[PDB]
Amino acid sequence: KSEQLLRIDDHDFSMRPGFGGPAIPVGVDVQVESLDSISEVDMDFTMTLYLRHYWKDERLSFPSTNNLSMTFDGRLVKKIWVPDMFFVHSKRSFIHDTTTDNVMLRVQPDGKVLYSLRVTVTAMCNMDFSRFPLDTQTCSLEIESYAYTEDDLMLYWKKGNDSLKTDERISLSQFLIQEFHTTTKLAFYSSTGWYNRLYINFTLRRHIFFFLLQTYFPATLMVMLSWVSFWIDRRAVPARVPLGITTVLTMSTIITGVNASMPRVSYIKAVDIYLWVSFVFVFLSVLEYAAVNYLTTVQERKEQKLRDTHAIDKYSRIIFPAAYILFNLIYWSIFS
Amino acid sequence: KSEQLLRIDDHDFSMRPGFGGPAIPVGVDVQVESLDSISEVDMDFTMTLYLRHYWKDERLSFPSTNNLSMTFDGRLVKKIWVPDMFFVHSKRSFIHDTTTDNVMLRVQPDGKVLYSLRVTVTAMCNMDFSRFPLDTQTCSLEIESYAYTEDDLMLYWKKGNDSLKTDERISLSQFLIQEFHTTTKLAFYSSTGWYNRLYINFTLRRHIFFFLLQTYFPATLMVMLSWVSFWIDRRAVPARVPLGITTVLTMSTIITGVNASMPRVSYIKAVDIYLWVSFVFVFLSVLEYAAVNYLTTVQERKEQKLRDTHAIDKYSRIIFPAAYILFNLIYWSIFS
Amino acid sequence: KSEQLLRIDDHDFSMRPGFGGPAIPVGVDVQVESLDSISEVDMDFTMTLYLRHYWKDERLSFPSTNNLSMTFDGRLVKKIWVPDMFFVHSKRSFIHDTTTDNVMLRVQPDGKVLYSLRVTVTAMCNMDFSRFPLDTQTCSLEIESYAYTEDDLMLYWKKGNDSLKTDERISLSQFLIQEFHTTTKLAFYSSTGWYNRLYINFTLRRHIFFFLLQTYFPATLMVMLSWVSFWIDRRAVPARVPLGITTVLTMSTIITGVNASMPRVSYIKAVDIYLWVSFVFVFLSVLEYAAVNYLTTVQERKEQKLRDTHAIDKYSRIIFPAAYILFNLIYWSIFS
Amino acid sequence: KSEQLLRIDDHDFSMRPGFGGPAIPVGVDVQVESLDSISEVDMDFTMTLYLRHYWKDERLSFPSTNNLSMTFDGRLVKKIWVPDMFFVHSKRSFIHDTTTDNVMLRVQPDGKVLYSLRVTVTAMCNMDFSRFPLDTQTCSLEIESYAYTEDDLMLYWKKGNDSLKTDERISLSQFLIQEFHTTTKLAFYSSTGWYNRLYINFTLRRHIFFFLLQTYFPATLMVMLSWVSFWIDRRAVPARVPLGITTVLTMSTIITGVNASMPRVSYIKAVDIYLWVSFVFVFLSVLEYAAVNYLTTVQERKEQKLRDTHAIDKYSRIIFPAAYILFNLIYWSIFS
Amino acid sequence: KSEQLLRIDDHDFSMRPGFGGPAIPVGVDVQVESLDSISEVDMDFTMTLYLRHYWKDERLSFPSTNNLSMTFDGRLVKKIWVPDMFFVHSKRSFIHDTTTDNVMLRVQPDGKVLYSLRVTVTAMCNMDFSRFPLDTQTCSLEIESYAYTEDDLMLYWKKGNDSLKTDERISLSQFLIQEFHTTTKLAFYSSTGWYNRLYINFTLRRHIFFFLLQTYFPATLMVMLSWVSFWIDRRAVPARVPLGITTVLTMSTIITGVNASMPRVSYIKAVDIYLWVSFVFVFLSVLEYAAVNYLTTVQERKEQKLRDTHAIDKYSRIIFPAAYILFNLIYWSIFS
Ligand SMILES: CC(=O)[C@H]1CC[C@H]2[C@@H]3CC[C@@H]4C[C@H](O)CC[C@]4(C)[C@H]3CC[C@]12C
Ligand SMILES: CC(=O)[C@H]1CC[C@H]2[C@@H]3CC[C@@H]4C[C@H](O)CC[C@]4(C)[C@H]3CC[C@]12C
Ligand SMILES: CC(=O)[C@H]1CC[C@H]2[C@@H]3CC[C@@H]4C[C@H](O)CC[C@]4(C)[C@H]3CC[C@]12C
Ligand SMILES: CC(=O)[C@H]1CC[C@H]2[C@@H]3CC[C@@H]4C[C@H](O)CC[C@]4(C)[C@H]3CC[C@]12C
Ligand SMILES: CC(=O)[C@H]1CC[C@H]2[C@@H]3CC[C@@H]4C[C@H](O)CC[C@]4(C)[C@H]3CC[C@]12C
Ligand SMILES: CCCCCCCCCCCC
Ligand SMILES: CCCCCCCCCCCC
Ligand SMILES: CCCCCCCCCCCC
Ligand SMILES: CCCCCCCCCCCC
Ligand SMILES: CCCCCCCCCCCC
Ligand SMILES: CCCCCCCC
Ligand SMILES: CCCCCCCC
Ligand SMILES: CCCCCCCC
Ligand SMILES: CCCCCCCC
Ligand SMILES: CCCCCCCC
Ligand SMILES: CCCCCCCC
Ligand SMILES: CCCCCCCC
Ligand SMILES: CCCCCCCC
Ligand SMILES: CCCCCCCC
Ligand SMILES: CCCCCC
Ligand SMILES: CCCCCC
Ligand SMILES: CCCCCC
Ligand SMILES: CCCCCC
Ligand SMILES: CCCCCC
Ligand SMILES: CCCCCC
Ligand SMILES: CCCCCC
Ligand SMILES: CCCCCC
Ligand SMILES: CCCCCC
Ligand SMILES: CCCCCC
Repeated sequence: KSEQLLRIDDHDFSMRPGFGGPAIPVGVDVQVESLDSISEVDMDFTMTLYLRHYWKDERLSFPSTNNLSMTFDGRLVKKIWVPDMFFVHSKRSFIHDTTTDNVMLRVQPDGKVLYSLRVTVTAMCNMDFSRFPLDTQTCSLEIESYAYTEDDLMLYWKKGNDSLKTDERISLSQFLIQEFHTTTKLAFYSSTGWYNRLYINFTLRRHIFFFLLQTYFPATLMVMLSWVSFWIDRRAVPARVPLGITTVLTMSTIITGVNASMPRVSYIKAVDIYLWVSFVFVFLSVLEYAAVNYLTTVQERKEQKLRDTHAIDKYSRIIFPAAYILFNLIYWSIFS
Repeated sequence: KSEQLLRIDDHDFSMRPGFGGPAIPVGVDVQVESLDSISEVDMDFTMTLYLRHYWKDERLSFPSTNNLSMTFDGRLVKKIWVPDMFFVHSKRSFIHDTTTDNVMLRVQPDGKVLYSLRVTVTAMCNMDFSRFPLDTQTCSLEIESYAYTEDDLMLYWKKGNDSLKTDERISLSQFLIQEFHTTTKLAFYSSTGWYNRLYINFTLRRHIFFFLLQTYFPATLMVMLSWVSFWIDRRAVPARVPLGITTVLTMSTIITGVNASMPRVSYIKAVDIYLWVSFVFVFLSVLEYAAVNYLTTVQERKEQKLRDTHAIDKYSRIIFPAAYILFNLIYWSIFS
Repeated sequence: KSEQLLRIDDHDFSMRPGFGGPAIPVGVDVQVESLDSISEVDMDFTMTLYLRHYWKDERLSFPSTNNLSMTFDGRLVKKIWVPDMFFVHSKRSFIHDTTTDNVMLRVQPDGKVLYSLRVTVTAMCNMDFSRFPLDTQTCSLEIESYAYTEDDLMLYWKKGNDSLKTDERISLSQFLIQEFHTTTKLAFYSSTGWYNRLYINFTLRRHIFFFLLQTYFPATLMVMLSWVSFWIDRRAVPARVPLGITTVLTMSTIITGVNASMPRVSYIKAVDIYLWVSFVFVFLSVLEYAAVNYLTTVQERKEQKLRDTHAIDKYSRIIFPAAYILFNLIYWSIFS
Repeated sequence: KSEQLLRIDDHDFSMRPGFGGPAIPVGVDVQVESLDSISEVDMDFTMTLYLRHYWKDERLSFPSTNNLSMTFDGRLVKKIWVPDMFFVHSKRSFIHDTTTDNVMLRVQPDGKVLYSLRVTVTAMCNMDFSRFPLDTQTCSLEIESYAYTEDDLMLYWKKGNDSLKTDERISLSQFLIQEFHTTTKLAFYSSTGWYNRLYINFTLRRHIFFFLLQTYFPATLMVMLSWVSFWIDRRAVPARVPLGITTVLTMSTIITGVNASMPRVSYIKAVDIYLWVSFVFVFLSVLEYAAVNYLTTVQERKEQKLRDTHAIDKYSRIIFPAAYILFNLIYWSIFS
Repeated sequence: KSEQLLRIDDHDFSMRPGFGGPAIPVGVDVQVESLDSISEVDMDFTMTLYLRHYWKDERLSFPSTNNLSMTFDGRLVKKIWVPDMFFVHSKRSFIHDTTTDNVMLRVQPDGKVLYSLRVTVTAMCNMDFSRFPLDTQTCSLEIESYAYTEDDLMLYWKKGNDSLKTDERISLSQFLIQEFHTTTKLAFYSSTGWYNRLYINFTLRRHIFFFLLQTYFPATLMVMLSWVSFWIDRRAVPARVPLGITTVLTMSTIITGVNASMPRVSYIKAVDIYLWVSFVFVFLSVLEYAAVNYLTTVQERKEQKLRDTHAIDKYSRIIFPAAYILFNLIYWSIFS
C-alpha cells in the first residue's frame, strides 16, 4: 500500500509544519485559462484558472532506492495538511468534478509537495460609466489565507512576475483585454491581525468607432438636415412646418432607440448630453421660423391696413453652424 | 493529537453550556463585505458578510505552559456545541467552500471560543413605488436563534453600535446607500415563547436629475411646442392640422418609450399622471383649432349667403400657459 | 448522554407507532412567512412557510424528576420515526441549511413530540386570462402523506381554521392577496387506496385603474380625435387625408406598444377586441371621406361638362358617436 | 427488526434474480402529473410523472401467519437489487426529496415487489416552424434500461395501452395537448447489443384565430387602404404623395412590431412571405402614381409649348384587387 | 459475493497497471447524442455524449468455467483504478444520476475492462462576427488526461476515424451542422511535461436567404423609392419635401428595428456599412432638391427684379443609380 510508506497514523496532521517555530513559506503559481462572462449591471466577472501550491513537509518523507515521485488524487487531501486559500471579494465559486475531482498531489522523496486544482471563481468589480463610451475600467483578483496570519504562514509569488501565464486566445465579446501584472500588499484585520494578499490586475477597453457610428453620426446628420429650412422661401408654410415637426419626431425616435440599446445604468452620461443638446438645437430651429412667420403676417396686415429674405434667416444661417461647431469643440476638448 | 487535549469523549456536547442554570450569553459581530444585487420586481436584495460569535465554555479548557491558542477548521464543529443562528425572512443562502469550508474556530486556554464563517444571504424587502422616482426605501436584515428561547440563550451585540463595519467601496449601480445602524427587539412565538432578534438597517435613494432629464424635459418641450399653432394664421389649415397630429404622435411615442424603460410595476405613479396631463393638454390644443376653423367657415358661408385674429386664439394664448403653470405648481407642491 | 435516556437500540423505529392497531393521528400547523414570486407564463408560484407536526409515541418516554423537556436537532431524525409528508403538484422544493439544518425536535416526558422545519416550495396553478385585465384567479397548496393510507395514518388540522397564520406584511408587486382559508378532502389512488389531503386557499386580484389609464384612455382619445375631420371643409384634401393616415399610424403604434408590454399569452383577450374595434372605426373614418371626395369630383365634372356641407358628413357626425356609445354599452354590459 | 425477516446478509444482491437463466420480466406503469414548461428556442419540454416497477424476487420471501405486506422507504434500496431505468435523450432530471426521498417499496409475502418514485425530467424535441403559425408538432418520451440487454432484462408495458394515465387538468399556456398513446420498439447498440425501449407520444397545436387577428388582419387592411389613392383627383399631389409614404411607414412599423413578438427562429416562414408581398404591393401603389404625375406634367408642357381620369388609374382600379385576390387564393391553397 | 472473485484486498489500486514499466494504452470511443444550446454573446456551446474507455488489467482476472462476463455499477469505481479523463477549456459539466448514476463497468475473464458513462459538458468557442451574416465558425471539443503524462498513460482513438458516431437527428435552431472529424495533437506543460490530447471538430453555417430578405430588401426598396422625387415637378414643394423627410424617418426606423433584433456584439459589421451607405444616399437625395429649390427661387427673383426640367434633376437621374450599382458591385465583390 502506497499510503503505508508515509507514516500517516504516526503524525498529527491538524497542525501546520514547523509548529511553534518560524512561519512556513508557501509559493503560488497561477495560469489563467479563459474569461467566461462579464456583467455590467451587477459589476462582476467570471474567470477559470489553475491554482498551484509549493511547500515542504518533512513528515511526508519516505525512503526510496531511486528519485521517482508518487502521485495521489484528491482522496489523500483529507488525511494531510493543505493550505486553506480562498478568494477575497468573491460571490460564488466551485471546483470541477468531471469525471472526477480535478485535484492532484505529487510528493517528492525529501518531502516537497505540489498541490494543483482547477477552479472557477466570480469576483466583484466596481465600475464607473461617467465617461461612457470612452471609459476605462480596471479589475483585480485577490488571494489570501483564511485562518493563518503572517506569523504562521508566509505567502508569496514563487517566481515574481513570471508566475502568471495567460492563454493566447483569451478574449471578450465587447471588451479589449491588456496589461496583465501582479502585485502584493499586506492587509490588517482587527479581529486576528495581519495577512498577506496577492493581486492579479488587468484593464478593459471598448470599441470607439462602433459607438461613434451608431450614435454620433445620426444625431449630427439630423442637426445638419434641420438647417435646410433656412434656405427655403418663407412663403411656403406647409413645407416649412412639417419638415421641422418631422425632424423633431425623427430625433425623438432616434434618442429612444439609442437609449433602448444601452445597459441600464441610471445616471447621466456624456452621450445623453450630446443628444439633448442636439434636441434643443432642433427645437430652436422651429421657434425661429415660427417668429419669422408671425412677423411677416404682422407686417403684411399693417401694410394692408395702411392703404426678399428676412434678416432672421440671414443671421441664423451663420449663427447656428458656428454655435454647433463651438459646442463640439468644447465637448471634444473636455472629454478628449 | 490536538483533539485529545480537549476531553471530547468525556462530555455530552448535545446540551448547551450551563444546562439547568442561567442563560449563556452570546456576542455577535458583523462585517459587511459587499452588496451583490437588488431586484425591484421580486423585492429582495443580496448581501455577503462575515459572521462572528463569542461565548465561553469551561468544558473546552486545556492545560498549557503558555498563553498560546489552538486553531481548528470546520471539521471540529460536528464534535462540539455551536449556536444555531439563522436569518429571518430569507429566501436562499449558502456558505462558501472554496477551496475549503470558510469556517474557523479558535479556543483559548480558559475556554473562550471564537467562531467565524463567511455567508451570502438573500432577504426580502417590501417596497412602495407610489412616489417614484422620488421614493425612499428602507431595508433590514434580521438574525435570530432558531431553537433556543431567551431563557436558555441570550443574544446581544458585543460592542453596541461599534459591532457593525462596512467596506469603504460598497456601492450599487442605480441606488445610493447611507445610514447604517443596528437595533434590537424581542419577538414572541405562540408555539415556543420569546426570542431575541437583531437588526441591520440602511436606506436607499435614487438619482433625481437623470430621471428628470430623461422624462420631464421632453414632455414639457412638447407641450410648449404644441402652443406654436396659436401664432400661425388661421387660413393655413394644411399647416395647422398636420402640426397638431404629428405632435400627438410624438407625444404618444415618447410616452410609450418612457413606459418601456421602467420596471414592470402595475400601479399608478406620479410620472404617469404628469404624462397623461400633458397628453390631455395636447389633445385640447387640437380641439381648439378645430372649432376655430368650423366657426370661420360658418361665418364666411353666412356672409356669402347674405350678398384679423380670432378671439379664441387671443384668449388661448394666455389661458394655456397659466393653466399649465398652475398645474405644475400644484404638482410640485404635493410631491415636493 | 441524552440519547441513552431514550432506548433507541431497544426498539425498531422502522415501523409506525401502534403498528397492527388503529391509525395514529397526526396534527399539522402551518405559518406562512412570505410569497416570493409568481410566474404567469409558466403558471406557478413560490411560498416559504413553517411546517409543524404533532403526535405521541410511548417508546420515547423517559423518566424525569421534573417536567422539563429535551430539545434535539435534525441529527436525531434519522434514528426515530417521523411522518413522510410531501407537497402535491409541486415542481421544486428544498430545506434551508444555514447555518445548519432548520430542523427542531422536542420530546415531552410522556412521549409527546413536536417536529418543526422551514421549507420553500413551488407549486403549479392553472390560470385563465380570458377576462384580462378583469380576471380573478384562485390558487391552492396541498399536503398529503406519501406512503401511508388513512388506515395507518390519520391527518387533520390540529385547531381547525385556527391552524393557519399569515404574516402581516405579505404582499405581491402586481397582485392583491385576500381570503385565506383551509379545507380538507379525501383522495383515491387505484394503486394503494385512499389518502387524506389538506388545502390552503387564497385569491388574487389586479389593479383595474392602472390598466384602464394605460390602455383604454389612449384608444378612446384617438377614436374621438378621428372624428375631427367631419367638421373640416371638404375642399381641403391635403388637410383631410394626412390627418386620417397619421391617425391610423398612431393607432397602429399604440396597439403595438400595448401588445409589447403584456404577458405572452397566445389567445384572444377583451382588450384586443376593444383595440381592433377602434382600429376598424378609424379605417371607416377614412373610407367615408374617400367616397365623399370621389362624389364631389364626379358632380363637379358633370356640371362642367353640362355647360354647403355634404349629406354624408351630416349623417356621419351623428352616426359614428352613437354607434361607438352603443358598442361601449354592450361591451361593458358583457364584461361588467 | 423488520430487515432481519429478509435474509439480507445471506444473499448476493449485486446480481439480477434468476442469474444464468431466462431473462426476468419487468412491468412499468406511468402516471403523468403535469407539464411544466416548453422552450421553442432550445426545443425541449419538462414533465413531472410517477414511475412504477413490478417484478418478482424469491430471495425476498419471508414467512407470515397472514397476508399483510411490509412497506419500506428509500433507505432499503441500497441493500437490494433494483432496475436501473433511465430516460433517453434527456437533458436534466432529479428526484424530489421534500420532506424526504419520494421512494416507496412494498414487498409481498411470496416475493412480489412494488417500486415507485416521483421524478421530473427534461427531454429534447426537434421542431419545424416552416408552416408557422399553422404547424403541428409531435413529441416523445423514452424509457430504456442502461446496462441490461434483452437477454437479461425484459421490459414491457404491464397493461398495454391502459398503463398510461394523465391528469384531468393538464394544460399549456400557448399549446393544445391531445392524443396520448404508447408504443414499443427495439434499439441496437454496436457496443453491447439490443435493448427494449418504450415511448409516450402526444401532439401539440396552436390557436389559429389569435395569430390571424394579430397579423393577417392589419396587413390586409393596410393593403386595402393603399388603394384609396386611385379614387382621388390626380391634381392633388400634396394629398396623393403623403398618403402613400405614410402607408409605407405604417406597413414598415407593423412588420417590425410583428417580428418583435415572434420567437427568434432564423429561417423563412409563410407569414413573412405574406407581409413582404403586401409591402411590394404598397410600393407599386406609389410607383404607379409617380409615373401618372410624370406623364401628366409632360403632356401639359407639350400642350403649352404647342401654343377626366387617366387610363392608368382606370386599369389599376381593376388590376390591383384581382391580383391580390389571386395571390390570396394561391397562398391559402398551398398552406391550407 | 461477486466482489470476492476479484482479489480487491490483495492489491494496491492507487497505482496504475504496469507501474515502473511501459505506459498503459487506453482507447476512447465517443458517441454524440445531441446539441443542447449555443450562446453567441458568451461564446460557448453545450453537448451531451457517451464516453467509453478500453484498457486491460491483469489484477482483475478471475477464474471461470465459461466465457461469461460480470457487470458492475458505479459503486465499484471507488475500489479500482480508472483513468482520470477531463475536458479542456470547459466551463461546467455534470454526470446524470437519474434514477441512479449512469456508470457501467464490464470485466472480462482475462482482465479486459469496459468503462462507460453519460456526461453533459459546456465548452468555450471563440467566434468572429466580422463577416456577419456571411460568417463561418469552427468549434472543437478536447479530451486530455489530468495527472498522467505520455510516459505513464498513452491515449489514442481506438478505431481511428470510426470511433466517432453522431445521432441522425442532431440539429440546431439557427445553425447548420456539418463536417464531423477527429484529430490528435501533443500538448506541453512546463510544470509536468507532455500530454496527449484529442479533438472533435465541426462547422456551423447560417441561413443566408432569411437575413437577405429581412435586411437587404427593405433598404434597397427604400433607396429606390427615394429616387421618385427626381420625376416630380419642381414647383410642388409641399409634395417634394415631406416625401424626403418621411423617407428619412422610415429609413431610421428600419435601421433601428434591424439593430434591435441582432445579437449584442459591439463592433462594426458589413450589414451596418450597407445600411449607413443607404442612409447617406437618402440624405443626399434631399440636399439635391434643397439646392434646386434655392436656385430656382434666386433665378425667379432676379428675373422679376430685371423687369422645363432643371439640369440638376436630369443629371441626378443618371448619376444616382449608377453610383448605387457601382457600390453594390464593389460590396458584393469584397464580401462575396
Ligand atoms: C411674438 C412672436 O414672434 C411669437 C411667435 C411664436 C411665439 C411663441 C410660440 C410658443 C409659445 C406660445 C405661448 O402661448 C407663449 C410663449 C411662446 C414661447 C411664444 C412666444 C411668442 C412667439 C415667439
Ligand atoms: C361646433 C364646433 O366648433 C365643432 C368643431 C370640432 C367639433 C368636435 C370634433 C370632435 C367630435 C366629433 C363628434 O362627431 C362630435 C363631438 C366632437 C367633440 C365635436 C364637437 C363640435 C366641435 C367642437
Ligand atoms: C365609388 C366610391 O365612392 C369610391 C371612393 C373610394 C372607393 C374605395 C377605395 C378603396 C378600394 C379600392 C379598390 O380599387 C376598390 C374597392 C374600394 C373599397 C373602393 C370602392 C369604391 C369607393 C368607395
Ligand atoms: C418614365 C416614368 O414614368 C417615370 C416616373 C417615375 C420613374 C421611376 C422612379 C423611380 C426610379 C428612379 C430612377 O432614377 C430611375 C428608375 C425609376 C424606377 C424610375 C423609372 C421611370 C419612371 C417610372
Ligand atoms: C447654396 C445652396 O444651394 C444651399 C441650398 C441648401 C443649402 C445647405 C442646407 C444645409 C446646410 C445649412 C447651413 O446653414 C449651411 C450649410 C448647408 C449644408 C447649406 C449649404 C448651402 C445650400 C446647399
Ligand atoms: C443657438 C441659438 C441661435 C439663435 C440665433 C438667433 C438669430 C437672430 C437674428 C436676429 C437679427 C435681427
Ligand atoms: C386648459 C383648457 C384651456 C381652454 C381655453 C379656452 C379659451 C376659450 C376662449 C373663448 C373666448 C370667447
Ligand atoms: C359605424 C359605421 C358608420 C357608417 C355611417 C355611414 C353614414 C352614411 C350617410 C349617407 C346619407 C345619404
Ligand atoms: C400587381 C401589379 C399591378 C400593375 C398594374 C399596372 C396597370 C397599367 C395600366 C396601363 C394602361 C395603359
Ligand atoms: C452619389 C452622389 C451623386 C451626386 C449627383 C450630383 C449631380 C449634379 C449635376 C450638376 C449638373 C450641372
Ligand atoms: C466612422 C463614423 C464616424 C462618425 C463621426 C461623428 C463625429 C461627430
Ligand atoms: C470638430 C471636432 C474637433 C475635435 C477637437 C479635439 C481636440 C483634442
Ligand atoms: C437637468 C434637466 C432638468 C429638467 C427640468 C424639468 C422640469 C419640469
Ligand atoms: C414651476 C415649478 C415650481 C416649483 C415649486 C416647488 C415648491 C416646493
Ligand atoms: C359608457 C359606459 C357605460 C357603462 C355601463 C356599465 C353597466 C354595468
Ligand atoms: C378573427 C380575425 C379574422 C381575420 C381574417 C384575415 C384573413 C386574411
Ligand atoms: C380568399 C380566401 C380563399 C381561401 C380558399 C381556401 C381553399 C382551401
Ligand atoms: C429573397 C430576398 C432577396 C433580397 C435581395 C437583396 C439584394 C440587395
Ligand atoms: C448587383 C449585384 C452584383 C453581384 C456580383 C457578385 C460577384 C461575385
Ligand atoms: C448636465 C447636462 C445638461 C444637459 C442639458 C440638455
Ligand atoms: C431661436 C431664436 C428666435 C428669435 C426670434 C426673434
Ligand atoms: C389619478 C390620476 C388621474 C390622471 C388623469 C389623466
Ligand atoms: C379647448 C376648448 C375649445 C373651446 C371652443 C369654444
Ligand atoms: C371575436 C373578436 C372579434 C374582433 C373583430 C375585430
Ligand atoms: C364608411 C361608410 C361610407 C359610405 C359611403 C357611401
Ligand atoms: C420565397 C419568399 C419570397 C418572398 C418575396 C417577397
Ligand atoms: C406599377 C406599374 C406602373 C406602370 C407605369 C406605366
Ligand atoms: C468603415 C465603415 C464606414 C461606414 C460609413 C457610412
Ligand atoms: C447632392 C449634391 C447636390 C449638389 C448641388 C449643386
